[PDB]
Order: sequence, then structure tokens, then C-alpha cells
Amino acid sequence: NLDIIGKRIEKIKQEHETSWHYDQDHPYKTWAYHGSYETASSMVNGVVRLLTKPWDIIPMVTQMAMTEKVDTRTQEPKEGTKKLMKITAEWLWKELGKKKTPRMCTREEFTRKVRSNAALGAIWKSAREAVEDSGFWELVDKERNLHLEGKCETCVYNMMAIWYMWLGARFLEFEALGFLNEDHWFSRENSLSGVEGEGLHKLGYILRDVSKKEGGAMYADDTAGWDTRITLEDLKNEEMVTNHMEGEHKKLAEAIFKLTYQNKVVRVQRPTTVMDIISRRDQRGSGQVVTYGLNTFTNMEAQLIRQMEGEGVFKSIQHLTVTEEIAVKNWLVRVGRERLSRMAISGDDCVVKPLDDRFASALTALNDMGKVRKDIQQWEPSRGWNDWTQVPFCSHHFHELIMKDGRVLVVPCRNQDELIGRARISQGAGWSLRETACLGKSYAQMWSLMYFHRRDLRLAANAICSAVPSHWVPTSRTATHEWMTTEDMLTVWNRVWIQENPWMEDKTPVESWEEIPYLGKREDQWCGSLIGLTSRATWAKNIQTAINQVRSLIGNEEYTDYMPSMKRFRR
Ligand SMILES: CNS(=O)(=O)c1ccccc1Cl
Ligand SMILES: CNS(=O)(=O)c1ccccc1Cl
Ligand SMILES: [Cl-]
Ligand SMILES: [Zn+2]
Ligand SMILES: [Zn+2]
Repeated sequence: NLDIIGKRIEKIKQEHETSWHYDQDHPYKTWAYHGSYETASSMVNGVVRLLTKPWDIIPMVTQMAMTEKVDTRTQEPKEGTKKLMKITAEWLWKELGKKKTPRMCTREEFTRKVRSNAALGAIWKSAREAVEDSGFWELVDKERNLHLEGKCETCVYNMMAIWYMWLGARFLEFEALGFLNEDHWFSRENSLSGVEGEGLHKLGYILRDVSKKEGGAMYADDTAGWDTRITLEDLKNEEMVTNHMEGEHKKLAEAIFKLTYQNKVVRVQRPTTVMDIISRRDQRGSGQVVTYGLNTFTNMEAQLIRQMEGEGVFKSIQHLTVTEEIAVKNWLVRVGRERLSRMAISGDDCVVKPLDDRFASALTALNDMGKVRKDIQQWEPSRGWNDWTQVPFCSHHFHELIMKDGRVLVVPCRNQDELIGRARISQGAGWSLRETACLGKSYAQMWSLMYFHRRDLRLAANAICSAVPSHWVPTSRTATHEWMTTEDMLTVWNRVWIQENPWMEDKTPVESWEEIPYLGKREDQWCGSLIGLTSRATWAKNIQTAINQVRSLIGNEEYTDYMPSMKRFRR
């Protein structure tokens, strides 16, 4: 407690000694309060909006640009649950770490991430200026030697829920735990259940492969506030990755887990305006990319235990018998890898095809681990899916699409209002017309490679690419990102969907976009197309006028028409 978190608080208290007041009317119940001291909207992308006029009247799209679960506690699991988790976590770190060696990530790797503008969750006005200043690295090394001493001084979170930190503390986490993402621990090759690095164009093929396994329904239960339901027992099972480490790495990693995760300190603004300095032991508080890997790990653990419950491996969560323990251990060594293969897990998001539908009502371990299901009553059996093309995963569903030549594409899809509404939004200040145009181009190229099968998005993508100068490079201030490039989109399409695609045996290239199919006209409408509306027909007819409006605003530049690629603009 105060041994570990004190110095961090005491250092903050000193710097605001003239304004340090113990607020007696503090709203916290489950967070520990310590003291208080005196102390960013969505912006519309104009290029994308001018080329999507029909959507200017559609509520869902328009309203996307307009505009307390942290203060809950999580009961400690029973003895049987805690034993199931410890055994499963032990086994899972071994299976993951069999083909992978834990290592420290380097200043040089970290600096490359800041120079390439990667999201680290920092709070020198820029990351670039800090990694170039040798002073900072002296601050880092001071904390570093404090961590080797088993102590902490400057690793405090800043809730604004994304918890930001000073770049230093971010480096110390990346140095100790970055290997999990940097070395692809949660790849489908190393993990069997994971999809890390897969890409949207892979995920449908993966869920079709899971479908092929004999068993029951596909389950895709969402957890009600996953990050808030991470227990101290969860954090202790995650910490066992240090059992596979040695030297400066093992001790440094041990310090991230014990000083920053298993104990924390946070600064949250309250408008009554005072900064509160609060602490707690449990719940997920770490960088997004580490949080992704540890969420995947604990989700993989939880779903193997739910599978064990459905299969009758153990009878009660109250207490595991020594005989139950060896059976659990034997199930893992015998069938564990096959069971991990029956799942697709992306952080808190899962799809599970269990051995049979007993899984649907195997709820005692899942509820006792704190992973309570969203939108369903505590003890009501899960609703399963009887077709892989209906299963929700990573905010998508997936269609099976037949090319005129008989080859099979499995494509990603979601309601089209969501896609158009997101592409119309840009975050942050000081965007030039050129910067705004290059972000619109990034969305257009993504639609050409991921959503080419939606009539409205292939047309709007061709319009935006025709309105932005051909040689201007697509941008994104903040999954694979193959659409990010200046190469021909047809060349990239052929690479992604034909050349690289392990599910496509015939490698015969496509030589025209008209060889690339759409969903059925009725299916397109079901997934939110405006085909059949008068607004959409006038937009399609008159698209060159919209393109020319945006060209006139950007000015005299090198422009390439990409509308002739489509049959209806081809003479
Ligand atoms: C607007 N005409 S359409 O797109 O061909 C169509 C879509 C869905 C159901 C019936 C029809 Cl006719
Ligand atoms: C050529 N345009 S379109 O997207 O094929 C279409 C537009 C309006 C109604 C139905 C359809 Cl299919
Ligand atoms: Cl279904
Ligand atoms: Zn620290
Ligand atoms: Zn769809």
C-alpha cells in the first residue's frame, strides 16, 4: 500500500503544497482517495462530407459527429475458481512461450515508434523532442534504478477510459512487456485462438475455419465492462509471464506488474475544479497495446475454463479436489491446443465453437471470475449462432461472395451508416486542407480493399480518389493497414485477396475492377445501402460535379479520374 504508492503521492503533494486539501465531500467509494489540489470534440472531414451528400439527411451518420463504471468493485473468486485460473494460466504461458523467448525492447525500438507517430498514450510538447533530449533518458534511468530497487516515483496514470502517462513510464512498460506485441505472442500461429496481426481481410476466413470444426453453435458473448472486471487474481496470473524471464528483464517486468498494475495511483479532474489523487489494486490500468495482449491472454484463459465447465471436467467452483486438479491438468495437455483452435479472441472480444451446446448454460466459473455477460440475465443460457456469416466479431460480420470465375472471397462488412459516419470525422486541431484531403483518401482506399462489395462505398471511394491529387500520400495521425500506400489500388487488391491469400488456390490475377463482385442488391440494402433512393441516384448521376467542387477548393493540381473503372461511367 503506502510503502509502494506513497512516494508518487508525496512527490505530487510537495509540488502542490500551497493547494493540498483533503476534500470530505469526495465521490469515491471503491477507489482510495488521498488528496486534492487546484487545477476535444469530433471535427467534420469536409472532403468526405462534400462527396457523401445523400448522407447529410441520415440521422445515424449526422449524429455521430455531434456531442461511471470505474467506481465499482469485483468480489474475490471462490477457491475452486482461483485454482482453475492458476493451473490454466501456468499452462497457457508455457504453450505461448514454447516457440518465443521473452526479451527487453530497446530505446532504439521505442524512438522508431515516436518518430513514426505511434499511439503510446503519453502526456517537450512532443514525444519526438523528449527522445532527442538526453536529459529525459536520465529521468528514465533514475526511475529504472528505482524499479530495480523495487520502488516507484513518477509512474502515475492520468484519467481523461484512456489512462495516459509521462513518456518515461510508457518506455519502462514497453521495455519490460513490449515483446508481447513486438514478437507477436498473440499471433494465430503461436496462440491458436489469437488473431493479432491478422487483418480484417483474414478474420472472415478464420471464423469460416472455426465453423468447419464439429461441435455446437458459435457463441460470441460480450462482457459488460471487461477492463473494470479484471480482478487482482487476474493480474497475478498475468504476472506469471515473469517466470519465463531472467536477469534485468525478470526484475524490471516484476516491477511493472507490482508497482504500476497490482498497485496504482491516478489523477482525475473533478469540476466542483480540483485534481483527485486516487489509488486501487485491481481493474486494467496499462498502455493500450499491452492491455490488448493481457486482455487476449485472460480472455483465452476464461474461455478454456468455460469450455472445461461445459465438458464436465470439474463439478463445482467451490473447491477443486486433488483428483479434479490432475483431470484439469490432463485435459489441458491432452486437448488444450484443439480447444484453443475452436476460438477467435481479440482482447475482450471472442467467438467460441465448443464441443457441444452444454457450454451455453456453463455459467458458474464465468460469473465467479467476474466476466459477467452484457445484455442477458446472469443465469439465462447464452444465445448461439447457427451460421458463421451471422456471428459478430471485431464490430463486423462476414459474407461469402462468389466471383464470376467461381473463386470464393470471404469479406468484412458492417452497417454502412457506421462506415460513412466514421470517415466524416477527423480528430484534433490545425488540419490543413491537404491533411484533411489525405485522411479522406485513407478511408477511400480502405473502402476499396475491405468494402469494395458495397455499391455506395466503391463509388464514394472512386469519387474521393478522383477529387484528391493522385500523388498526395494518405495520412492518419492515429490490424494491418495495406490501404496506406500510393500504389495502384487494383495492384494492392490482387496482392491481398489473390497472391497472399492462403484460402485462394488459383492465383490468376484480376485485370479490371468490373471482375470484382458486389453483394446481392437486396443484401447490400439490408447492410444499409441507399441503392433505390432518388437522393442516391442523383448523387451517382452527377458525381463529376461533386468531384469538380472539391477539385476547385483544393486548386490546380494533378488529378486522375477513377470513375471510368466502374461499368456505368465507362461510355
Ligand atoms: C432499388 N432496386 S434494387 O436495388 O434492385 C432492389 C433492392 C432490394 C429489393 C428489391 C430491389 Cl428491386
Ligand atoms: C448502377 N447503380 S447500382 O448501384 O447498380 C443501383 C442503383 C439503383 C438501384 C439499384 C441498383 Cl443495383
Ligand atoms: Cl444464426
Ligand atoms: Zn515507476
Ligand atoms: Zn453485411
